[PDB]
Amino acid sequence: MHELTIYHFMSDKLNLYSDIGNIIALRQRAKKRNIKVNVVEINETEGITFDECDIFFIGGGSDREQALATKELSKIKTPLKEAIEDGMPGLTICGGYQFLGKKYITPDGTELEGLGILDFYTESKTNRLTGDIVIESDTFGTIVGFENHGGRTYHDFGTLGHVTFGYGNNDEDKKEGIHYKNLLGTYLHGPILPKNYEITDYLLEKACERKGIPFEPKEIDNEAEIQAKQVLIDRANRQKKSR
Ligand SMILES: NC(=O)CC[C@H](N)C(=O)O
Repeated sequence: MHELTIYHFMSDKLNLYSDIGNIIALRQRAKKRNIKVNVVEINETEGITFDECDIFFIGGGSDREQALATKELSKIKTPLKEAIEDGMPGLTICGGYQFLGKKYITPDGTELEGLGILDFYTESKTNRLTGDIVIESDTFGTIVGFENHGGRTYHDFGTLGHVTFGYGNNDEDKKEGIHYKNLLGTYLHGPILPKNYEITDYLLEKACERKGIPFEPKEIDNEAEIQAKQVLIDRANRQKKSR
């Protein structure tokens, strides 16, 4: 009978690729381990600290929305960075992932400043990396979703895994997302992303380990999620190879 506190950043501003689905899923799977989740809605960051944070989330918005969210988050750049370097778990989606970096470059070459928490950048083209995506991850097992991004992200940090169907971060790497200490970032989004329950359980497991509370039962029924993932895996295995 225990509790975790979740920091939910800029939900009001980041509507294009909302992380709400993942927070709902986090709550569901935590409840199955007798853990109640306390969600803190943070849209203004002055005075924010991370001593009481167990997991954080940043979703994705339009370029305009993400810039605004980034400007507000920059007020707590140093505490957020220190939390991440300390091992704080978190999940970031699309723009929320991209703007952890130094910059985001539009197709016409306009440079938008990122938070600069990690040394990487993203450049966009008008033609997007689009389609079903299947990833084999040493940590997360099979990850499935849908990608649809003009952004090409270039970084040298950990990744969520090898892409066996689709593109991932960019046209060539066949790797998706970022995995930096316990911080996760991905171009995957929407209703399918939460079906990847191992991502959710990773965040919970790491937060429980850090806090010093049990995460039991570790194994629960995942039949529905496995079935949902398999629909996408089967479809990808039947399609043209993505070149
Ligand atoms: N899907 C997106 O990237 C935003 C909306 C989309 N570009 C459209 O034309 O409707």
